[PDB]
Amino acid sequence: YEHSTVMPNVVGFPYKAHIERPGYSPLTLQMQVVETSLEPTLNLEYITCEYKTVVPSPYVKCCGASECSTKEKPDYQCKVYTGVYPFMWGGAYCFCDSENTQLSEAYVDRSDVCRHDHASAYKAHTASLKAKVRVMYGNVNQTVDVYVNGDHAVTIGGTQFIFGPLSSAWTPFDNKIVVYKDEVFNQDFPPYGSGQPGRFGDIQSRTVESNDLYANTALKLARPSPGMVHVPYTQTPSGFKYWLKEKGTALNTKAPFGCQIKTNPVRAMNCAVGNIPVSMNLPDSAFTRIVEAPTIIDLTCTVATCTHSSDFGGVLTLTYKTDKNGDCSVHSHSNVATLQEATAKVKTAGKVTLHFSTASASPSFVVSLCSARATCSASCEPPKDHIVPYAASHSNVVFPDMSGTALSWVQKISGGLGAFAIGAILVLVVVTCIGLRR
Amino acid sequence: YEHSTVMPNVVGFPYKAHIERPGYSPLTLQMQVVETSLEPTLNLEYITCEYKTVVPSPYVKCCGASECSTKEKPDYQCKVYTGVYPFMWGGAYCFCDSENTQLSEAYVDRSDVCRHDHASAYKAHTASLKAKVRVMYGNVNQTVDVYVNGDHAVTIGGTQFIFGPLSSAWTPFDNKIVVYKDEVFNQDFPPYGSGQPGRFGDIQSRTVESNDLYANTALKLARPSPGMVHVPYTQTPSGFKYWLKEKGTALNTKAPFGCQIKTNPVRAMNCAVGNIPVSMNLPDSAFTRIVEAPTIIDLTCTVATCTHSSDFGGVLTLTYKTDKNGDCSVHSHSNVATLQEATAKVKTAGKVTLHFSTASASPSFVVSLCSARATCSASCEPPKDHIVPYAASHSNVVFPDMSGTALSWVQKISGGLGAFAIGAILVLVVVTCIGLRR
Amino acid sequence: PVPVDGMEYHWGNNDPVRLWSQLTTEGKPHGWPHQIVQYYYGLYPAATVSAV
Ligand SMILES: *[C@@H]1O[C@H](CO)[C@@H](O[C@@H]2O[C@H](CO)[C@@H](O[C@@H]3O[C@H](CO)[C@@H](O)[C@H](O)[C@@H]3O)[C@H](O)[C@H]2NC(C)=O)[C@H](O)[C@H]1NC(C)=O
Ligand SMILES: *[C@@H]1O[C@H](CO)[C@@H](O[C@@H]2O[C@H](CO)[C@@H](O[C@@H]3O[C@H](CO)[C@@H](O)[C@H](O)[C@@H]3O)[C@H](O)[C@H]2NC(C)=O)[C@H](O)[C@H]1NC(C)=O
Ligand SMILES: *[C@@H]1O[C@H](CO)[C@@H](O[C@@H]2O[C@H](CO)[C@@H](O[C@@H]3O[C@H](CO)[C@@H](O)[C@H](O)[C@@H]3O)[C@H](O)[C@H]2NC(C)=O)[C@H](O)[C@H]1NC(C)=O
Ligand SMILES: *[C@@H]1O[C@H](CO)[C@@H](O[C@@H]2O[C@H](CO)[C@@H](O[C@@H]3O[C@H](CO)[C@@H](O)[C@H](O)[C@@H]3O)[C@H](O)[C@H]2NC(C)=O)[C@H](O)[C@H]1NC(C)=O
Repeated sequence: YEHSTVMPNVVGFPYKAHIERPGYSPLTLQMQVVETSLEPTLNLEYITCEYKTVVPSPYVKCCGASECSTKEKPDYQCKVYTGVYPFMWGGAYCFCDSENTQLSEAYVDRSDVCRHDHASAYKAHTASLKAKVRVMYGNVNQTVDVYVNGDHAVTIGGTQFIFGPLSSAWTPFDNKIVVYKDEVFNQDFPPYGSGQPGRFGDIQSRTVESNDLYANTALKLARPSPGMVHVPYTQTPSGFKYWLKEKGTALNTKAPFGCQIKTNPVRAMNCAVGNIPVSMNLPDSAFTRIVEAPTIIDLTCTVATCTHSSDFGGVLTLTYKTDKNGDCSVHSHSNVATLQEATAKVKTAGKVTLHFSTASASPSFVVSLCSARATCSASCEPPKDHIVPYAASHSNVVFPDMSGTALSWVQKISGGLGAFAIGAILVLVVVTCIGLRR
Repeated sequence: YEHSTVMPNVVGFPYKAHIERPGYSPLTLQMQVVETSLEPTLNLEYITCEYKTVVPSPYVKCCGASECSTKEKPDYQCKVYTGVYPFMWGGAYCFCDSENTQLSEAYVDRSDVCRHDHASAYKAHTASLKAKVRVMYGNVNQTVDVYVNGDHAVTIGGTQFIFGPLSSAWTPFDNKIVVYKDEVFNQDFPPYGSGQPGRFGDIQSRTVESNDLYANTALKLARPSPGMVHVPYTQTPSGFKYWLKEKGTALNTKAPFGCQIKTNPVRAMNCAVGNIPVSMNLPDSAFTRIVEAPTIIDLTCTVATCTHSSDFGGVLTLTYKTDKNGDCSVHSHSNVATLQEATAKVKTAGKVTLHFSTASASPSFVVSLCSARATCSASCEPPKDHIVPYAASHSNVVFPDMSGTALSWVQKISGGLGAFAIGAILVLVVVTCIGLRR
Repeated sequence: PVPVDGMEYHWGNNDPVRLWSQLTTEGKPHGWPHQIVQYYYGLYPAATVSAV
């Protein structure tokens, strides 16, 4: 038997679906979302880490000159300084008084730990939602891992389940992303081959193990001071270390809809938005023949107490009379009130009690025990507590019933004014018809 | 000096760009696309292959009954049959005349070479373009590997290029793809866990190494024939084998725009569609000061021969007079005609010959040598060969010049009719004015 | 602030904590008509005025 429903994408909300097959007693099965995960598809642009400047010993040629030789090294700098006269601890070498020369070289490289401490720059698109759902009905109670798209069918107790695509296409990750350790930054980074000194990305590499490197750190050589050997230089400090101090916030602490950002792999979890369509295919052994199901007549519903709090703050009593003792399946045909359970024990004594949660001043909903029906209406009082550590068990429906006190009063007033208008219309009609008849 | 232009996305086309700095002599860059590859992003859905039915030896109990034991195997089947009297080569065992049983068992498994011969079901989206571009100006070639998006800057001889995003967002891949060896098929496969017997995907596995397997092959058992031990069964033949001979065409033999489909990684090669913007940032060493460039004055253009064919079928002779001899940058300022070469060796004799290709009956285009300009008009005759083995070397512009023979005839005839109309209007105005003045 | 949607605070190394607000107000429903308006003004205090 095929059935289709829609359940809210809320973790911990007890969804209950009511199946009413023509030949069998009604069935109520409970579905709950234990967990959720939403992962974008990432393709790596480059990585960044702190650099390291390589400065070899200067070549001081005495009594002669040297020539600078170009090399294919990242941000390579080389210059030749003439007229040097260095000293060392024992004396001054370069016997020639002023026909000497020094060669200074410097380049940059990735730091020795770039495979341990680095940041990845990604582009994110087309997230896929996975879920973990517990389904329970009859003697079946079991939890499954599913892909939330119309392209994954699972079997639970012989029943086939397909959890269709999510209602909305909202994702918290925008086009460009930067990942550092276990923190995701919702950032726009410079293109590859176009990094700037002192900012994020002043050195860029396609992969951790890649061999070529791009570097732009404004490294510049300077003339050595007279009488000493040292190779001076100036270089703008690392842009990775500057990002580490001026990165700003994170997506972990900003994300809407209250969802946790995890890394490795990058994902957003328990992120309450949208609805999940569900398609079902049940066997005939899930139901019960309407013969051995109990027969209930004269179903009366009276509300004992009500207070529209987050938990199950209303109590409900049903009176009936039955021919045989057995089990029935209760259900509330409105989302104004959410019931605690999906099954009751019927006995010849004729009294069952059950708990419901609502959020409106005066609810009115129809409840059904096996095949019977009844209408329940109540007047509920506000709670006194201001703040609670748990989420609502209701659907946040507030608009009151037409028989409730507020709308009853409005109905009385509007009816009085309408009667006044109708009477005046009749008076004018009679007078104008008399005027016409003359 | 930053400059910006656009290129056709056709392989082998000789694009020529003209840069005209106010303080310098003009420059001409030549760019070609040597190769492209359009890469989709894939999500593996599952793996399909031929199955293997495993059937253990049967169990026969003499004066006993065997109780059927269930277990968790893919598409597992077990039965017990009563009253067997098997015979073997030496005779019939089971003294027990009738009250003895046989237990039949069978299940499905992934085949021994599924690691080597399988088909993969993918979801494809968000393709990325990558190219090899040959850039030449002054005294260098080079070919560079570029990601064709606005986020890759590559330096050639001191000039850095960004090849902008392709104008179109066209891809030859649908949402769902099936890859087999070296072929790609645009095909909708069944959802995982919902494959049907005898068709593609009767057995599904989430990955080659995955331990779990879905099998729906309609395996059934039957009673053994009397006096015999053989475990019969009937079971629908494989769906991977069935698909292999009934898949139908491919994408390799079908794709629009003439692009080659290749695999691992799956990509579309040389797939001529759209336009690509390019932005450059040239140094000052690229240009030549206007003082060094020869001064060209009194420039005229005359065409010797035309044939608006695919290759370079038009010849152009160009006259001038110069004060020194050197190099000029020639350019054709309309896409109605395409010049073969980018620089001309200018001498004091006063003649340069240029080769151009067009597809219009009467081209008209302005060409510049160094800094001079001239307008070239030609009357070109159609080819004789019907079919050629090379691509067109023009831009397929056909509308003629307004001074061509056909448009000249149209212009004369329309002018005559307009003169008749103007005379009619004037005479009517004159007569109406005379009558009104009465 | 703690709206009806909830709020989350993280303080130090220990785990973040969530809090939700209840539909609490100061009037009394099912009373005189000038108290029902007070009830519906305590919660949603911007559409009640327009509707009245
Ligand atoms: C021992 O010390 C003497 C002290 O001068 C060194 O003599 C110097 O030797 C170099 C050899 O490279 C001479 O350089 C050459 O000088 C000429 C003329 O200036 C120049 O045109 C060449 O290009 C080259 O650089 C240098 O002039 C000379 N000094 C003098 C003659 O006063 C000698 O080399 C030392 N012996 C060693 C290091 O084995
Ligand atoms: C349907 O099946 C699930 C399990 O598949 C049942 O979950 C059960 O939940 C209860 C509490 O809701 C768990 O009991 C708890 O055990 C911890 C152990 O430290 C104890 O400290 C708690 O005070 C509480 O007693 C129970 O372990 C868990 N069952 C499992 C994990 O197998 C669920 O209750 C079932 N539904 C129904 C209606 O029975
Ligand atoms: C040697 O061969 C003899 C056959 O002549 C086997 O004896 C047979 O054993 C089975 C099982 O004990 C007997 O089945 C039983 O039947 C009675 C009804 O009389 C029933 O109450 C039991 O529950 C069971 O079904 C079978 O009757 C019996 N055959 C005869 C003729 O009595 C014997 O088992 C063989 N020995 C070995 C070691 O296999
Ligand atoms: C730009 O630089 C490239 C780098 O070499 C040049 O490519 C090569 O050009 C030579 C011609 O000098 C080609 O060799 C010839 O190829 C023809 C093809 O039919 C063959 O018949 C000849 O025997 C000879 O081998 C060579 O194939 C070509 N290489 C590639 C990869 O295209 C190019 O010529 C330079 N362009 C200019 C305008 O300077």
